[PDB]
Amino acid sequence: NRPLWLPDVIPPPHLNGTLPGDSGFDPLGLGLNEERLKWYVEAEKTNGRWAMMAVTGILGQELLGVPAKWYEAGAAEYDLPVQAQVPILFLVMGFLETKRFQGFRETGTSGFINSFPFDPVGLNSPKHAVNEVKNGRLAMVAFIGFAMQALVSRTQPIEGLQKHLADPFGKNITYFLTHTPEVIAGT
Amino acid sequence: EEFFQRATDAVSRRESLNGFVALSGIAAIALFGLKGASTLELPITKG
Amino acid sequence: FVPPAWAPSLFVPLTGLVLPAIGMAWAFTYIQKEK
Amino acid sequence: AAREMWYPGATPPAHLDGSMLGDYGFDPLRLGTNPDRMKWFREAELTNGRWAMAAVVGILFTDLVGLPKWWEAGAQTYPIDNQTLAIIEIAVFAFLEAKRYEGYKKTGGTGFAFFFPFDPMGMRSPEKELKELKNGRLAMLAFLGFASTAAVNGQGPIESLQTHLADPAHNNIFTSSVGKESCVFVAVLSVLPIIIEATKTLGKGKESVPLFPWNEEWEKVA
Amino acid sequence: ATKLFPKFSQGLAQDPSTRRIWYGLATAHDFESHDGMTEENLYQKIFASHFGQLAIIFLWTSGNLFHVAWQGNFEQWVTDPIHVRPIAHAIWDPHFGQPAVEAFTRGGASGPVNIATSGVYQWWYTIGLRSNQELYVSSVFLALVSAVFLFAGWLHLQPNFQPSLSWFKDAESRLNHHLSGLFGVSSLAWTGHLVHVAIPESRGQHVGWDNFLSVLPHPQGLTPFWSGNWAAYAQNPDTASHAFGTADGSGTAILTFLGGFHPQTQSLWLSDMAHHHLAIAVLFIVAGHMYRTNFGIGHRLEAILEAHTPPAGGLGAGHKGLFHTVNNSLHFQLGLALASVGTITSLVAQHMYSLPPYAYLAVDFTTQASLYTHHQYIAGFIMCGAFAHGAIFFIRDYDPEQNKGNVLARVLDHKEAIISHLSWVSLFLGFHTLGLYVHNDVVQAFGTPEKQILIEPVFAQWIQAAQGKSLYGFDLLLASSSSSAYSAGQSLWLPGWLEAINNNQNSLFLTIGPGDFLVHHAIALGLHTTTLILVKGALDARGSKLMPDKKDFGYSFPCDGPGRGGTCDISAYDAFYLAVFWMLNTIGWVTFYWHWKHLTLWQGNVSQFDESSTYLMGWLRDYLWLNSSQLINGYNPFGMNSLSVWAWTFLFGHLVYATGFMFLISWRGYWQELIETLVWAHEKTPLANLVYWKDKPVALSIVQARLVGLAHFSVGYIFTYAAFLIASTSGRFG
Amino acid sequence: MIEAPVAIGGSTVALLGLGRFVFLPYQRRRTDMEVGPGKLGPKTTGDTFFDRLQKPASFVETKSKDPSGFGIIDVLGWGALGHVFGYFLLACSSLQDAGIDAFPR
Ligand code: CLA
Ligand code: CLA
Ligand code: CLA
Ligand code: CLA
Ligand SMILES: CC1=C(/C=C/C(C)=C/C=C/C(C)=C/C=C/C=C(C)/C=C/C=C(C)/C=C/C2=C(C)CCCC2(C)C)C(C)(C)CCC1
Ligand SMILES: CC1=C(/C=C/C(C)=C/C=C/C(C)=C\C=C\C=C(C)/C=C/C=C(C)/C=C/C2=C(C)CCCC2(C)C)C(C)(C)CCC1
Ligand SMILES: CC1=C(C/C=C(\C)CCC[C@H](C)CCC[C@H](C)CCCC(C)C)C(=O)c2ccccc2C1=O
Repeated sequence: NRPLWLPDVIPPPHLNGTLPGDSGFDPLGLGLNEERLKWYVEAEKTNGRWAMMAVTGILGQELLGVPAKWYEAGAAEYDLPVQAQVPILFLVMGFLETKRFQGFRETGTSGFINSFPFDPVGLNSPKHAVNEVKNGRLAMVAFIGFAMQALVSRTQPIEGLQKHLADPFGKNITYFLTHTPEVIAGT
Repeated sequence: EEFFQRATDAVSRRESLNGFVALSGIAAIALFGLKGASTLELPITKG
Repeated sequence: FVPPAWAPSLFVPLTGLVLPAIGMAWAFTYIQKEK
Repeated sequence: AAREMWYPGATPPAHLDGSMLGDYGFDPLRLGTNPDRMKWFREAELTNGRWAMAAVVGILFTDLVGLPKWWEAGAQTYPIDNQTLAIIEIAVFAFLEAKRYEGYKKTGGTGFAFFFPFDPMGMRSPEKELKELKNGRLAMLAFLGFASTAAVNGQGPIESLQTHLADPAHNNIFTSSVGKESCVFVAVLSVLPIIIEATKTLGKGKESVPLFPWNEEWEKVA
Repeated sequence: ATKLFPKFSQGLAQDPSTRRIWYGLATAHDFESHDGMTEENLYQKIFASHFGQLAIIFLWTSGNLFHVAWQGNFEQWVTDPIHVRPIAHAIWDPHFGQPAVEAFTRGGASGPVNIATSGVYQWWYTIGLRSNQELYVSSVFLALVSAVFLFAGWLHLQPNFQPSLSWFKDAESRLNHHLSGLFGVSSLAWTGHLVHVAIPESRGQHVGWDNFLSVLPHPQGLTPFWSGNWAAYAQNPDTASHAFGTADGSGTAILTFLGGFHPQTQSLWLSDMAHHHLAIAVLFIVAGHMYRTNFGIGHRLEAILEAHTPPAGGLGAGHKGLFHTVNNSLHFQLGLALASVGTITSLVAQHMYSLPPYAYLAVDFTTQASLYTHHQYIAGFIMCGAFAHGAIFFIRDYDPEQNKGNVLARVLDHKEAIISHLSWVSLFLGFHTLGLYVHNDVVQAFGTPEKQILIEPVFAQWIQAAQGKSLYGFDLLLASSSSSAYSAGQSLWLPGWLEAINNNQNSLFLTIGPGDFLVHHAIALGLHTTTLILVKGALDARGSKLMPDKKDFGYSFPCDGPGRGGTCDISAYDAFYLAVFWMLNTIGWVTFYWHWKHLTLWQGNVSQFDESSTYLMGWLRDYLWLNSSQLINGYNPFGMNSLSVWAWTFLFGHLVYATGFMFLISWRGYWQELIETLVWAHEKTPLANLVYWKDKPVALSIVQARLVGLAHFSVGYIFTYAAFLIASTSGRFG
Repeated sequence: MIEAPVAIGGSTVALLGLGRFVFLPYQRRRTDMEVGPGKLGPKTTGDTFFDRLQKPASFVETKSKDPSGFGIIDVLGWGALGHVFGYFLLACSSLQDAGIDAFPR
């Protein structure tokens, strides 16, 4: 009925399966409080949305051909300096986060501004929720992979994909972990 | 008999007197040093 | 960052004179308070 | 303490019932847990704001007509000696503030001279004094900004506006010598509503009032 | 009555006396005696207090960082780690005078500063900190850490977030996590920081956060770690002629076992420390999967305690029933923790001076002396606390029906034998040590010093010969090439360890004579006697022949009155308060020995200590009197040198010692009658009887008398010895 | 030197074989008097969130699809032991080929 870890059956009693994308993945038994588990569900959904925006921003910035690398753009030069960016970044996004937390405490779902549903077009299918949760887990895995491309290979994500496609045997984890000084010294 | 009666009228209450003495002590302590000292040749800011 | 040159000329007087005075006043009100 | 608060979604304090006008519930330390103390503080805020309106409009007029810088204007040679000017200022204020305090004790208004309140035309309404409190608070925040921009930038209000309009991206409060301190301060100010909401949600019961030596709110704690 | 200050004690609230304040302060954190409270609330208060104590620790070290970065000479000390003294913090005293300001301007400062003896300069130079901005950002980071620890203390005490009572009682999971995470991966992160930053900074390469993730720690680059060729890391170590600040004589080695010390700075190698912490990390992580967590594997502590019962009734019931005894009693765990931490602190003191881990620390004599003295005094105080809290465990939470016939019931059964044998060994040690010291003093007084009894410490000398010291002769291990211990690892650490141990300049296994043996035996006397007092208090805590019902009277009660001959100082608290005196004497002895031996080593006159530590007049004259000349000359009618503050705090310590005597000799009744007469005087006078006291003045309690006398005694002891130590080590050395 | 893959794989395969075919009969009999039902067994009732967090999850003991009782927790433990032994052998060989003799001559 559920994907679980693998086709082998590992049914947990705490997670029946009513949650969107509930495969019962609780090996360490993290969710048992029955009050902060809903908070963890909201945390997973919000982290998945943020991971969605992160991976789509990285993919779009590499596809459109920005000059700076994806994790090297923090020290890049802009019309607005970094000192003129942190104030509004804290202020307006803190206002948004406070309103979202108040809406979550009032109703139990997310929300941008004031209104809980934030559905101008609707499409609030349970299948849509399951797809959102699974696509968010995939985006989380993708962002971890992107950070690992930046760490080990020190290259762009789609650049690493092209390197793996061109030379599958010679541009893998074994080569990139057995040739760290070459990677440090400009690949 | 008019004097020394309304002089303490705005300071008779406990909150007003406590606020006045705290404000005056803090102001005198902050004035000490950068303004209280270095004018009466106090041997701590000379070197 | 680096504090100004008058910072030792200012901060030591509070914590030496008016911070113990405020703390002692608050504690003296705390001891003798009745219900 | 009114539906409109200092940050959206805030809860009013227990002692701030919204009876007093101009309330926005911005009482993090609760220094006004007394009716007499808050009416005296309201009068004090009104004074430090009314003189702020006067100072702001005077400084704006001096900058408009070409008069020199305000914080350096005290060293110029003026008619009447400064010592006797100070003693006649003290002499006139020892009557003005005395009459103000006696009138506040007998009426409570911010009257002047012998007419308490000094309202000859009769424009008195709660909305007028609400706007007076708002404009006074804005004017005294503007005076703090004037003093800040006259210390690290060395320019007046009009010159500060001209420098903001010349290049707003790199000429602001976050790019000066206090720029990093301003960034840390505004990050703290943005992080306050994320702390206080967390404690309010966590503190479903009890009191959770802040304990400070000035107020007697810790009396009910123990 | 019913005042609000003792909110944790209704009985103390209805106390119309000044004692209500005192007992309102001393019983502040004794939550077990607070009225109307449960075990879960006590555990939550313990958690919040632990978070606060941690936040205070982080605030104190952040303040040390800030006060070194601001008004300090850390960069100047980095450039010259020998000549210019470190600066602790600036002095702004308006009571100072012009000669005081001029005399305290040291280290190239713009004002009066304090010369740092804490050793943070050497430590931060060793770990890689070089600039003041790094110390600034470290201070603000640790302030933020203290802020989030305050957040944790507030949040974990809040409702719906307070941990359950059984959550703290999860001993297996706590042990596993604090072995794997608190110890293992923390040491792994520390050795990673060492390898990434400190070794390149010791090799003249700046590794900061800006240039992080772009500088390779090793030229091979992590492929030896995967391939298992870990010897590539120990390939090119730093040479003997290597400068710590620069890259001259450098090498490429992140992990090695180059024993001994760095020749340029007389300190342990950075790669050696990194390898040590890495090995400690992997060993702790491996050991941290022992205990039974929620998974199907592990060890149960109760089952191990049940199983380890010796057959044939050697230990009776064995270690059975001890799991609930440890878990239920917080004082048992408190005593075990304080004892282990005191032993570790004593180990730190005994190993830091002989093996300096920080660069340019051995040359700083005052710093090493202050660090050793501080660590030994802290260790002694918390061993006394360990035994005191063990007595508290024996009085408060000990059920003989639970652990019946086990090791605890057996040591309670033959407690008289243990106390008697400890008294015997203490009497033997003290009698003969004083007999030998008095014999040597009388012999030296008669002008013929060769009659004195000098027993050569052949045991410890043979031990040191077995570890590499060839000056004593012998043919033991690590001294003859034919020994298997020498042949094993002869190219691993012996070429450095023997070089470090055969040099007499450093403090690594110093030459010991008969005076060293005599003072070590005196130290053994001090340890045995303090142990005898503490275990007499702990074993007789819940009962005795004079007081069978001592458990019903609590841990801290004054006496039982003059009946049955007299019963003063019968509680275990009073035994602890006497053992504090004995511990102070013992640590005074060990610090006197360390200070005199190291002072004679630094001056080069080791023969003076060899021929002068034999008799106590040499201790009084050549150590207490000879080295106090510069201390007492800090201020005088002639003038003032830089040691005026040390003379002032020396007299301060003597005065607080005297006030401890004031509170210790007289007990209560004279002060109660004097306060009664003062009450009559205040009540029966005009112009002053209008103002009246809200709380009746009373004499301090006998338990409070002992506490205040002990506090003044210990404060005076610590301040006096710190003054003398720092003044003598800094007036003639730099 | 010894190549890392052959040594690591042989060590972990041997350790897993010892875990499944050798030490498994000695397993579940050392835990019989350790976490058995006759003794105290479980340590927590599982009332609130922390108490049921102390309670074992439903993942380590649900079933044993292996013919023996070799669960994946034992697989992880024995594989960790095998990796430890293989890295120990590789480390000893690495010290050996570097020209350093740690053994007593
Ligand atoms: C330096 C001062 C000093 C000295 C020498 C002693 C000596 C002693 N104390 Mg005391 N003690 C002191 C200060 C001192 N105390 C202080 C200030 C405190 C804090 C209040 C304590 C707290 C304390 C406790 C809590 C305990 C002791 C105990 C002991 C004994 C330890 C056993 C020992 O070392 O062998 C004895 C060594 C000695 C040096 C004793 C002196 C005997 C010499 C050799 C003279 C002998 C007589 C000589 C032949 C001359 C004869 C003629 C003459 C009598 C006129 C011993 C009797 C313990 C005890 O009773 O032991 C079982 C014990 O439980 N003491
Ligand atoms: C891990 C550390 C640790 C912990 C958690 C505890 C916890 C506890 N101990 Mg233990 N203890 C410790 C270390 C520790 N202690 C050490 C190191 C010692 C040896 C000194 C003791 C000796 C000891 C005794 C003898 C007793 C306790 C007691 C207590 C309880 C009361 C504490 C309280 O709330 O009152 C708060 C207590 C105070 C505020 C008093 C502190 C006063 C200090 C001495 C003043 C500081 C000295 C000086 C004046 C500072 C200024 C210096 C000057 C130069 C300016 C509590 C269970 C008591 C107990 O369980 O009751 C039966 C008890 O009788 N402990
Ligand atoms: C792996 C996860 C993990 C980690 C990292 C921690 C970490 C911590 N927990 Mg624990 N804890 C955990 C899981 C974990 N917990 C679990 C699962 C439970 C429930 C079963 C608990 C239950 C629990 C309780 C009930 C308490 C803690 C506490 C603590 C703190 C211990 C004091 C401290 O900071 O160490 C400092 C000590 C060290 C880092 C090492 C010890 C020192 C030795 C001698 C080595 C010295 C190293 C070296 C020589 C010196 C270096 C410094 C020098 C150079 C200056 C610490 C923050 C306590 C707390 O609240 O904070 C105090 C506490 O009371 N924990
Ligand atoms: C009026 C006399 C007098 C008195 C009562 C004191 C009182 C004090 N002085 Mg001061 N002193 C004085 C005059 C006095 N002083 C004068 C005139 C000088 C010269 C300027 C000094 C120089 C001086 C120094 C240099 C030191 C003191 C210390 C002390 C404290 C003693 C601590 C203690 O109990 O140690 C208990 C006793 C000991 C620990 C040992 C006693 C000394 C012996 C001879 C050393 C040899 C011990 C050795 C291990 C072998 C003995 C073992 C045994 C078994 C035989 C106390 C505050 C010390 C201090 O502050 O605390 C440590 C300290 O270091 N004084
Ligand atoms: C009263 C009481 C208590 C307490 C107690 C205590 C406090 C104790 C302590 C104790 C201690 C404090 C102990 C110690 C110990 C130690 C030891 C046991 C050691 C050992 C060592 C060794 C074994 C070594 C070895 C070696 C090496 C390794 C190297 C070199 C060589 C040799 C061989 C030498 C309690 C709480 C429990 C409770 C009950 C009662
Ligand atoms: C699927 C399946 C199967 C198979 C299986 C296998 C074949 C396995 C293997 C396995 C192996 C073959 C291995 C494992 C492992 C595990 C683990 C879990 C590991 C771990 C490790 C570790 C932990 C490490 C560590 C370390 C580090 C990190 C570094 C340093 C060193 C050391 C070593 C310490 C069969 C058919 C039977 C049945 C059905 C299902
Ligand atoms: C002189 C003397 C007195 C008199 C001391 C009195 C009356 C106690 C008050 C002393 C002064 C007033 C304390 C001043 C404040 C202290 C610094 C401690 C309180 C503040 C801290 C807790 C912060 C005793 O009562 C006494 C009792 C038992 C044994 C010996 C003696 C004793 O020797």
